[PDB]
Amino acid sequence: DSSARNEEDESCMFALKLLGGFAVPFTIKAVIELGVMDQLLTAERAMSAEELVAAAVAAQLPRPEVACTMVDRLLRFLASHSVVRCTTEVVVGTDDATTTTCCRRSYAASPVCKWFARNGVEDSVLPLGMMILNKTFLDSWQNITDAVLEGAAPFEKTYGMPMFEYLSTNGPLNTVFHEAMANHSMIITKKLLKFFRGFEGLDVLVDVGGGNGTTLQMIRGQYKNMRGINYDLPHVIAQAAPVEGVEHVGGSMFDNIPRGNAVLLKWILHDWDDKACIKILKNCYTALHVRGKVIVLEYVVPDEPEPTLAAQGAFELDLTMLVTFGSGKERTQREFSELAMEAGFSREFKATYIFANVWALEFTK
Amino acid sequence: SARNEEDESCMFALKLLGGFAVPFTIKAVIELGVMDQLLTAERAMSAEELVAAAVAAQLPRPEVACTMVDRLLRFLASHSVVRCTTEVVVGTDDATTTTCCRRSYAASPVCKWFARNGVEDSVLPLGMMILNKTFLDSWQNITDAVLEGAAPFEKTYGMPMFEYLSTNGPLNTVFHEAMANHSMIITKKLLKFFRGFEGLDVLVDVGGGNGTTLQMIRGQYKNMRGINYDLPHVIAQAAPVEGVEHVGGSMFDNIPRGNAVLLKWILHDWDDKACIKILKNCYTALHVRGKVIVLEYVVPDEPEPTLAAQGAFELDLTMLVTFGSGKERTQREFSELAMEAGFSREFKATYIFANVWALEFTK
Ligand SMILES: Oc1ccc(/C=C/c2cc(O)cc(O)c2)cc1
Ligand SMILES: Oc1ccc(/C=C/c2cc(O)cc(O)c2)cc1
Repeated sequence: DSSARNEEDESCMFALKLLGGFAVPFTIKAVIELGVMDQLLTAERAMSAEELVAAAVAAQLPRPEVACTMVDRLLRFLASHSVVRCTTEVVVGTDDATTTTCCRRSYAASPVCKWFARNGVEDSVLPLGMMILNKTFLDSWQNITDAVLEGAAPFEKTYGMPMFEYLSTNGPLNTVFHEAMANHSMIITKKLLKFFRGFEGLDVLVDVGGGNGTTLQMIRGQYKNMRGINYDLPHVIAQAAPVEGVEHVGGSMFDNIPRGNAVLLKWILHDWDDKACIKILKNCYTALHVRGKVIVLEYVVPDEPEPTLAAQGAFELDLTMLVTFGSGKERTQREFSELAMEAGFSREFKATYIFANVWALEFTK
Repeated sequence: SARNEEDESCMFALKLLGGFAVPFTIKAVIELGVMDQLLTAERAMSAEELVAAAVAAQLPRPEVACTMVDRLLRFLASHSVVRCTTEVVVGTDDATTTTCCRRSYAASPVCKWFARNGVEDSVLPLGMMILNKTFLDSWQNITDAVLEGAAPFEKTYGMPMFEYLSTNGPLNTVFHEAMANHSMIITKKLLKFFRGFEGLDVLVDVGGGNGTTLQMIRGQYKNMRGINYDLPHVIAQAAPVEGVEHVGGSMFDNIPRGNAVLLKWILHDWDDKACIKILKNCYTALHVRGKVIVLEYVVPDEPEPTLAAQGAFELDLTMLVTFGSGKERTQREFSELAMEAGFSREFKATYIFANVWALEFTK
């Protein structure tokens, strides 16, 4: 039934592929939580499931042969998606701890897997991953329907309150959230220092929502004669250590913003609707002197839904903001400029690509 | 360059970690009625249009619902699930999320497989089970399950799936509707492309429900009788069907006699040992020159990075989550089950559709 038959078959499978695209993520999580991913990353040869379970899991196992075959099957699936490399050797006996009698598979990390390193943020996005895949946020996403009808945030529909509020009532999730944001912050700020030339010759710099990894410490680190101001809410500022060259200030960014030669908003704007954003940015306008600058660290969705990896990641972030916040959202270049102009800024705009979909966007007074 | 490589690699990592987003966005688009509307629409349609058409319910904040739906479809479009065309607005539209720009959306070919009112060529019922939160919650318990060498389903709910289905009518319905769904499609393609029902006097379907499947088949081979074997609970609720005797019993005890036995999505539920019990019972059941016909995916011998391979290893993992020792099998492994259970070193494989093969073993 030549070619018609295959088209139909391909299409059906593509349907199924889309409906099951969660499998990859959830299998990655489980391979990380077993320590099997860390072992891949420390390895200098390919390693079988048996070898990797013995290395990753110190504990006596109640059914060790089954835990091995299960890990084998998980890694076989990842391998089919190019997450791990897989090689196959002949028996010489009968080994029971692979899912195939004839043939033992041995696995090695792909380049990408380094970004799942547990040890430390030595170039890892794992703590961020731990948040992306936490029960609490994933439950929200399964409840978008009812949230859309109500015109509400799925988070809130599902937990009966705004995520931020929720975080103060649940320390475990709070920890996860702050660790994710510190994670992202660290990678981004490191890259900023390599690629971005907007911090030079600035006498004061205000960081909004930071303090504690500060980020200003890292920056001030490379601009010794730059002073910093760490603006965030009082609850958060009441927990800040005195830091060399950094004033900590407490207060709400909707009410006021401290004066500097530049202000920094990393992953702030995208949490809020245009109306709330314009309140915020106005407060930055009144803070700033003329010739000064707001520096915005955000993704920038393209004007159109292009099928590129970069684009897809940005629209995905958009949907995370949707789920998390509702009216929080990702923005185009154009859309950001329009916010800046409402809030008083001139028609002078700078955009510099940093890393991992994040741009530094600068508005001047 | 190693700045660019590093960039790409990082974004790759984030892609991998967030690939549930597509499925869950599709689910929502389906439950809103919006996907059905795309599928019936004559031209591209905006979010506003689609919400007005799909949603009967009084909307407390209609402009927000519309922008939310726009954003969903903008994301699907970036993944080639919907087609998206963008126009300049000459006025104030706040029911799409961009001031400058209204988008309009149309179905991609793929979307027909999400059609409601289930008809001919839809896998939606099966989709609704793939994405059911009862089933999906098990995938959050793989770590601890592996350690104990348990099935994540049981780790999560404290008993095997089939027993669990007796407790939850709603999920039972989901599961039955899904299996009937896929069985219907697969049976239709079988009747087109498979010749192994020619010349069979009796066919025994094991775990085929209300006999729908035997009905469809018998419909094209009128001189073929069927026997519908399943548990008594399942059978005592199954409607009379012309030319089909319904038999109640366990396939672990025995199997009614015939010329062939059908096993659709049975074997992959079970470990090697249980499968060999079942196949042995089939061997004794069959009169000589009889066959088992196995309708299952067939994993390749190696994790090849192909769309087909991926979908079979994905099914493998579903078995792993659902049953633990349930599993997908290579040709070679199927053959070894057949040889343990007494069948000859003789094996026939016919591709059907959607990664499913008809594998035949001869007594
Ligand atoms: O792409 C697909 C993804 C998932 C499935 C599920 C199949 C399935 C089959 C069973 O016999 C039991 C079960 O609990 C699940 C099929 C196709
Ligand atoms: O691949 C991904 C890349 C980045 C993110 C970021 C998420 C995020 C979530 C929030 O609740 C607040 C926030 O300010 C950021 C999630 C997935």
